Amino acid sequence: SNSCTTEDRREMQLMWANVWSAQFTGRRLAIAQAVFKDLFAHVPDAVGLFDRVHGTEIDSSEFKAHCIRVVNGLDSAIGLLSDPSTLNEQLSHLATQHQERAGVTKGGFSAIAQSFLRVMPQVASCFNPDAWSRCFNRITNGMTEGLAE
Amino acid sequence: SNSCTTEDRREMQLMWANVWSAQFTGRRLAIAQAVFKDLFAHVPDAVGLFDRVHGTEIDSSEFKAHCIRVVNGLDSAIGLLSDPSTLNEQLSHLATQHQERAGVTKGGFSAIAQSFLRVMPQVASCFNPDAWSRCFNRITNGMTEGLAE
Amino acid sequence: DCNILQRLKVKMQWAKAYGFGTERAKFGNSLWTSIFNYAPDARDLFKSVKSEDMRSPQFKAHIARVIGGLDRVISMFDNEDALNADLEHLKSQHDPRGLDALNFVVFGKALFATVGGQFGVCFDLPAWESCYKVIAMGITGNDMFS
Amino acid sequence: DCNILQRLKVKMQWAKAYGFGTERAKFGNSLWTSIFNYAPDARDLFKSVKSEDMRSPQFKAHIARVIGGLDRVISMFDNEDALNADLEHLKSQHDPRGLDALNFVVFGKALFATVGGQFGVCFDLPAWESCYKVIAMGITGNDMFS
Amino acid sequence: DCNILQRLKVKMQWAKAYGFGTERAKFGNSLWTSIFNYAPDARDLFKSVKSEDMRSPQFKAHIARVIGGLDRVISMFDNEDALNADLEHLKSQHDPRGLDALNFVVFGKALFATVGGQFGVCFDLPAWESCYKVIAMGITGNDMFS
Amino acid sequence: SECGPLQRLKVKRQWAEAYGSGNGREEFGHFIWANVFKVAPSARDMFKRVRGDNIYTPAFRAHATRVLGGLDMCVALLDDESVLNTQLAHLASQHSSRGVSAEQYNVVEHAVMMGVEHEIGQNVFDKDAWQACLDVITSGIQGN
Amino acid sequence: SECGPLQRLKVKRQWAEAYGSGNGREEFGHFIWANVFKVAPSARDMFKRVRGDNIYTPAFRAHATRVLGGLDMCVALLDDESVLNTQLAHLASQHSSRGVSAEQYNVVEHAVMMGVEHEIGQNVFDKDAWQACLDVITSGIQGN
Amino acid sequence: SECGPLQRLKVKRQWAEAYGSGNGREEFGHFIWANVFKVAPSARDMFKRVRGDNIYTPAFRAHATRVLGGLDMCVALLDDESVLNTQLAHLASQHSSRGVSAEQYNVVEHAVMMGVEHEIGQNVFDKDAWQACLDVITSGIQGN
Amino acid sequence: EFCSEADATIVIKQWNQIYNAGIGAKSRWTMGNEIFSSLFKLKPESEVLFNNVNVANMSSGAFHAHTVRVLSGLDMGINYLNDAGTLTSLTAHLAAQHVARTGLKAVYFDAMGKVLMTVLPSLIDNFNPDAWRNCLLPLKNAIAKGLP
Amino acid sequence: EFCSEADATIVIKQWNQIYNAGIGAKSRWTMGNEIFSSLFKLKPESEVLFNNVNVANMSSGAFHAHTVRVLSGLDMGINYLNDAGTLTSLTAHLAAQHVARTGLKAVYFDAMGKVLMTVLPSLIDNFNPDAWRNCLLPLKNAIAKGLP
Ligand code: HEM
Ligand code: HEM
Ligand code: HEM
Ligand code: HEM
Ligand code: HEM
Ligand code: HEM
Ligand code: HEM
Ligand code: HEM
Ligand code: HEM
Ligand code: HEM
Ligand SMILES: *[C@@H]1O[C@H](CO[C@@H]2O[C@@H](C)[C@@H](O)[C@@H](O)[C@@H]2O)[C@@H](O)[C@H](O)[C@H]1NC(C)=O
Ligand SMILES: *[C@@H]1O[C@H](CO[C@@H]2O[C@@H](C)[C@@H](O)[C@@H](O)[C@@H]2O)[C@@H](O)[C@H](O)[C@H]1NC(C)=O
Ligand SMILES: [Ca+2]
Ligand SMILES: [Ca+2]
Ligand SMILES: [Ca+2]
Repeated sequence: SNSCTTEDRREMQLMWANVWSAQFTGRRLAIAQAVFKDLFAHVPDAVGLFDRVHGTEIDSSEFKAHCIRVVNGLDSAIGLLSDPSTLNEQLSHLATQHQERAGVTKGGFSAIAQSFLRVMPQVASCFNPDAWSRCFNRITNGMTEGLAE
Repeated sequence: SNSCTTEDRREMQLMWANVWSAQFTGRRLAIAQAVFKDLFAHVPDAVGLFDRVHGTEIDSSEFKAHCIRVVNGLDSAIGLLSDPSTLNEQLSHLATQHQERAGVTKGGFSAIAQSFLRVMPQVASCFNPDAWSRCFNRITNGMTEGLAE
Repeated sequence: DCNILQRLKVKMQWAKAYGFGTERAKFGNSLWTSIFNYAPDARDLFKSVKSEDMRSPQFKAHIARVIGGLDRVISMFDNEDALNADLEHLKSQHDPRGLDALNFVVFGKALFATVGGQFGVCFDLPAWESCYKVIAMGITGNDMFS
Repeated sequence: DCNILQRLKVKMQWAKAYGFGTERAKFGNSLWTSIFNYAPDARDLFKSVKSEDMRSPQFKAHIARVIGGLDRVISMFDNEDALNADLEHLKSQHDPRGLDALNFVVFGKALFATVGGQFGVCFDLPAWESCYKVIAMGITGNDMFS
Repeated sequence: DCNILQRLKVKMQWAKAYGFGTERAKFGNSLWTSIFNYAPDARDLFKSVKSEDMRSPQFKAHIARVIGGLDRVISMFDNEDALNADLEHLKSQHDPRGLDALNFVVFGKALFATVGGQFGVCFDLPAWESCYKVIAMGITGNDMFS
Repeated sequence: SECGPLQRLKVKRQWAEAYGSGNGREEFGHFIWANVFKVAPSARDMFKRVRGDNIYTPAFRAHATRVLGGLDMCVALLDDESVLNTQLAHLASQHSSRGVSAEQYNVVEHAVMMGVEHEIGQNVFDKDAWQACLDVITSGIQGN
Repeated sequence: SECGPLQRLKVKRQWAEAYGSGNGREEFGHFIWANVFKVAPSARDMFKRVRGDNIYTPAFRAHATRVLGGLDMCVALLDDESVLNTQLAHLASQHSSRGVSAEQYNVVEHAVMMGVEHEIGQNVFDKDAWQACLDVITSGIQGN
Repeated sequence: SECGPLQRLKVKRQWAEAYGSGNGREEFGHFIWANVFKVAPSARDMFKRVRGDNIYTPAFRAHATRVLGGLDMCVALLDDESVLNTQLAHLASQHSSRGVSAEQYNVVEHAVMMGVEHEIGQNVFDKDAWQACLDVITSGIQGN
Repeated sequence: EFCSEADATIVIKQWNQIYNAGIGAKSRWTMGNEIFSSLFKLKPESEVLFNNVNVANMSSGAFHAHTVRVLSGLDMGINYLNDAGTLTSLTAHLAAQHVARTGLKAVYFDAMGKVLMTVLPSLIDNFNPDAWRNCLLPLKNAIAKGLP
Repeated sequence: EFCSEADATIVIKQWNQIYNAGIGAKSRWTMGNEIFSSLFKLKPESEVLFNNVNVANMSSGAFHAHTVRVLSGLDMGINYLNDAGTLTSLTAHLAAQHVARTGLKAVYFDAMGKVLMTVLPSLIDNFNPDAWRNCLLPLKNAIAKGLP
């Protein structure tokens, strides 16, 4: 099955904690910037969705702060995999934050899913792409409930 | 000796917890109703002492609530066997509650003691009648301090 | 017999011997191993659930349904209306199978041995004999269980 | 009917449940606790061995005499001549006491709950019921154990 | 000798070697086993407390009284008025028994060996020799304990 | 929120966990009443006969035992409306000559709730179920 | 005291210890917000949309998650003034239409401080470093 | 209640248990003074020289050490009236130029009592013995 | 098939919180009545399928015994989540019992799943909707296998 | 005889809270003076029995040593509760010492028991009046055996 199991949840949190920097943004920023670099290269029209946060300038202070926000959001969801009742509430809040921004669709989330799958093995030790994707998709499924394809 | 020892106290609390229902009155009521049935059969004039709680109608709401009160009182005393200082205070409060209701005597408590000794083995597993009675009498001794024989 | 005190006692001892999880299947296997050891002829009555292999999923499923039936019936010991309705329901299912009521006597003795062996020396055999009669009478209607 | 195979099974399960050393006294205390819990009025029949206090040396001595009687009778299950001689000797000790034979039915059930509770789920209740009848018939002579 | 510092030191080491509960009786048995091993003739002086059997309740009671007497006297080391009053009390009890004061020397050496063996290498033998002299002088009045 | 059938079942199980069999009942009752008199120190005067000045005494600990026993009977009767209302009327008569305010019943409500949560954990405490069902209990003790 | 470079390093390490990886974050956030609404019960009305009436609900627990995540981003950025001020401006806009008083920011400050100390121990809690650096954070959220 | 000979013995043993040998003295003193300044925040100004603003500092922790040491000397002297009154007069002169109110001595009394109970347990804490004997101590420090 | 061992362990533990051999039958049918009352509010045309067990009176012994039977079957499936072979045969038997009843649509079981996902958190401490979804959905589909 | 092993363990532990080899003698006679002052208030005619140890001045060394002797005997009996054989001989010795004193009535020991039951909870954490009653009453009767 493709369900994000309890076992898969434990594996994703290990894959994430082994790479998370709890005190400094050096690791978080490098992970996030590399993901959006990958996303923009594969979806060139995705850069326009981030005009308010200087998507064209990945090293700007505005996009660095956006990257930390996205990484903070993913950190919160991965940790809340242990408490899915609260996770469902948090994923709804993230859904509305992405909701009805014209070009923000389910296709963009499938693209960034492949972005993480290419970035994570370069930074994470013992990366399990199967278990990561089953729970990453579980998270993005809640984030894109009311989005177009 | 006939003293309710620490060992006897542990045995009575096991005999009681094995039969106590912590969430529903189904067990408590059946135990209590069976005891007063036994008491009334053996002491027919004891039914008149419970006119205010519908002693003649053991299935009435008034007597069901009385049975739960008595069982609650016995539960409190059995648990307070572990702290006899507080037990002495609680048994005094129970004594005054039974005090100088004309027909409430030490003989009625000896009768209900035999009622429990016949009811408990039918509902309790591993019932120890020796240890039960030594601590049941310890409890009733405090309840009947200022009562007539 | 089987008064309200015996019904509560049987309810407590059953819950202890029955357990949770996989111990439930182990209890059920011991019950049916004893039934087929007490009366090996009864095994041929359960070819429809593949009793020729007692670890097959088909017979394990039958075991689960039967002990699940005991659990729900015992749980309704305190409500006559629901108990008798379910016992009538079990009777309508067993009647077309033309079962010799003597095997319900075998069932009870295998149940007593299994519950008592799991629960320990404080097993109340007279209470279990009395209250099992109520169950077998409801399912079979045979005067052997009065 | 208590055939020779049932007699062998009962001897086997008795030896395991009875045990060695202080396990025998513990087994005996459980048996008589169950007897007096199954029939509280039977306790008054044993004033001569101080049944008021089951921890007294007088009653613990009676417990040891009874289970010693059970042990020796069960061991003689395979020899009709020796077994029936001892059952008649036991009958001569119990007859003058004018005992209600129904208490020997209560005794049997407490024995089953104790041996089965100690031995486990493979306890053979039908074999014990059939072979205890032989013992109760020998001691009481009452045809309710026929 | 036996100044206030030595009295406090003796008080601490005694409390440690003396202990609580049944270790108190074990300490007392070692003390009196050593007394009778150091001077086997002293054993005949305690026939009134059945010293011929040192595990008898009579001699165990004597042991308890003696070490209880040591405990209370040591506890009063810091109060001269109470200490001397109790030592006078012990003297009035021992005087009619016509005891050779040399056995109070034996007692002290058995006490030192028992306390020191229980307390360990930090046992303060000079403090115990000095302060035991105060005790034996109060009980006997003999100039041998000056 | 309402004290429906599902809420009554939940409050029953959580109460049984917090109330326990007897070992932790002393600490349970102490935590509750230390909270009551801290929030409402003016309430201690009503408990002169049971040493409300000193909740560490055996006299008050026995009163705390009776209060928690009264709660136990109500919680155990939440699924039996007929007998529950009868027992609530008994508790009503036991408080009728004492002038307990509705504000004071709410203070004990919050203390029992903090006590139950402290015993079973914030992780599982169902505040809505407890508030609604305690409202049913206290409003019945107030003759309402 | 001032939130200098050494204080920022200390607050970072102590926060990482108290905030943790995720297991204790629910209890951490519950302790903080139970303190907030106890000191300032009038503040619950601002949290109607996230069930400020019941901090045990999944709805409020997710809000507590977002607040602690916001603190985590600020603490992690304390050594990066340029990006820190940008993120503080984002938090400022997230609170601009809500009328949060300076007194209320101080109430949450003290609750976060009690929460961190409760998690890592009074033995090591650096009150001066935490007060000075939280002042830097909240004054930036207040558009100051 | 009165601070009689039996109460003095009980307070001595319970204090020795709560005060201990030295390992738990830091936490013991922190619990007490966190309670003092929470109940009476206006009292911190009297402790400017010992950093009453921050009870986590080594400066205040050393003041807490001196206070608990003063309590230890009084408790250890409860069975020696002559020397106790002399030591109480010394503590009196140590507070004479500071204007400590009788209400403030009661606040520290309650904090020491909560601190002792928190250390040894509500199960054994003798409130009557502690209140009566602390009254003897503080009334002597107040020159009474 | 079905769900993982760790997910099943969570479902089994949380289910045994509110249902076991020690729970009184009154609590059983109280839950049973709440579940079926909620089912009839979602799919009102399904209430007629229970006329044979006196659904017209959900306080009758007949309907009480029905919900006890239903929850016992649900309890049986839950406790065999880590025995995929037996659970397959158990759900196949339950499926045949429901297929042979004219009028049962597969969407009635979809509605039953939503009722359970709504009622259970009101009863269970720390209800895990993910572990329950991973285990109950294959359970539901296996029992609803064959219905139109 | 006497009391059970679990009751004796409670009495011994609670007694060692307030009395052991490490307790100073001042604390001993403070307890001793409280006990005998309470005894003389209950039975004032018993105070004369202690003239030989200067009861006229309960601060004297003679009377201080008396109460130390009395509490040591009580400590000795308590610490031998689990040794019924020795405790019997110990109480027989104490009984003979009190029988040979003209004027001692058995009710003076009854009053002493009530004094102990009153004073000890003021000194002991979680005083257990049941365990103490079960152990001290046979102790009292054994020491008072023979008195009129
Ligand atoms: C796991 C994947 C993702 C996570 C955790 C995530 C999380 C976040 C967060 C936390 C914010 C900040 C919202 C706020 O603070 O107001 C945000 C903003 C945003 N996200 Fe995502 N996001 C993800 C994927 C995506 C994808 C794939 C797209 C588009 C294809 C997208 C488009 C946006 C946009 C347009 C914004 C608005 C930025 C702004 O102007 O502030 N996100 N996201
Ligand atoms: C262990 C044995 C017993 C216990 C624990 C017990 C306990 C109680 C309790 C808790 C109450 C409720 C008082 C109140 O809420 O105001 C009560 C009432 C009463 N009890 Fe007992 N009781 C026992 C035995 C007896 C016996 C043997 C008798 C008489 C022979 C008796 C006579 C009464 C009467 C007359 C009432 C008054 C009922 C009413 O009108 O409310 N009790 N008892
Ligand atoms: C208290 C005793 C018993 C109980 C509670 C019980 C209960 C049950 C239950 C729940 C079923 C499954 C009904 C279904 O869902 O289709 C069943 C089926 C059956 N039972 Fe019983 N049973 C008992 C005793 C017996 C005995 C003693 C026999 C025969 C000696 C027997 C023979 C059968 C047979 C042949 C089936 C059908 C198996 C199949 O599905 O092919 N039962 N019983
Ligand atoms: C069923 C198997 C039983 C066995 C093997 C058995 C065995 C014995 C034995 C060996 C003795 C000692 C005889 C002697 O040495 O004087 C004895 C005594 C006695 N038995 Fe049984 N017994 C059984 C059942 C019963 C029952 C069911 C009762 C009554 C309910 C009973 C009543 C007595 C009595 C009253 C005594 C006299 C005890 C005395 O005063 O010494 N027996 N039994
Ligand atoms: C520091 C050393 C000693 C102490 C504290 C001590 C204390 C005691 C005590 C408390 C008693 C019991 C008094 C009573 O209650 O009747 C006693 C009795 C006695 N003591 Fe000592 N003793 C000591 C050394 C000795 C020695 C060295 C001897 C002889 C070599 C001795 C010979 C006796 C005898 C014969 C009795 C009487 C035993 C009886 O009751 O028949 N004691 N002593
Ligand atoms: C909220 C649930 C409450 C329950 C279950 C409860 C239960 C009880 C019970 C069982 C008693 C014993 C009555 C007797 O034996 O005579 C009692 C006594 C009492 N209760 Fe309550 N009570 C509650 C609320 C309150 C509140 C809120 C107050 C005051 C703020 C209060 C004040 C008292 C007083 C003054 C007594 C008499 C104490 C005495 O015996 O002197 N009760 N309560
Ligand atoms: C002191 C540091 C604080 C931080 C790090 C913080 C962080 C946050 C964050 C990240 C959000 C989510 C915004 C969104 O997703 O739309 C939020 C929402 C909110 N915060 Fe704060 N906050 C702080 C202080 C406060 C204070 C002191 C108050 C009021 C006393 C407050 C009241 C609110 C309210 C009312 C919301 C909106 C809740 C809703 O979604 O309905 N915040 N905060
Ligand atoms: C109740 C028992 C108290 C004890 C045992 C106690 C003990 C002490 C001791 C030993 C010192 C050190 C004095 C020195 O070395 O100069 C001290 C200082 C002080 N105490 Fe207390 N005290 C008590 C109550 C209080 C209270 C209630 C207050 C105020 C609310 C207070 C305020 C102060 C102040 C202001 C100082 C001077 C701090 C400094 O050195 O700047 N004391 N106390
Ligand atoms: C997890 C969900 C369900 C489980 C575990 C379950 C299980 C059961 C069981 C064990 C029986 C009794 C079979 C027998 O002994 O004869 C039954 C009967 C029945 N079920 Fe289900 N069922 C579920 C859902 C549903 C749903 C959603 C419907 C919708 C209509 C439904 C309709 C029926 C009907 C009509 C009966 C027969 C009633 C009668 O006896 O007259 N079931 N079910
Ligand atoms: C638990 C209670 C008691 C204990 C353990 C106890 C024990 C003792 C002991 C050890 C002695 C010293 C014997 C010796 O060394 O010569 C003594 C003396 C004495 N006792 Fe007791 N006793 C108790 C109660 C009483 C009571 C209630 C009285 C009431 C009058 C009493 C009257 C006396 C007297 C008059 C003396 C002799 C005083 C003297 O030396 O002049 N005792 N007792
Ligand atoms: C519905 O059923 C309620 C339950 O009573 C029990 O079941 C009924 C069917 C009868 O068998 C009755 O003897 C049982 O005690 C009834 O109390 C209720 O009156 C019924 N409601 C209606 C409208 O008939
Ligand atoms: C009572 O005794 C008090 C204690 O003093 C000590 O004992 C007395 C008997 C003398 O031996 C003395 O030397 C000891 O220091 C005395 O302080 C007190 O004055 C005495 N009271 C009366 C009224 O005489
Ligand atoms: Ca309310
Ligand atoms: Ca601030
Ligand atoms: Ca004061």
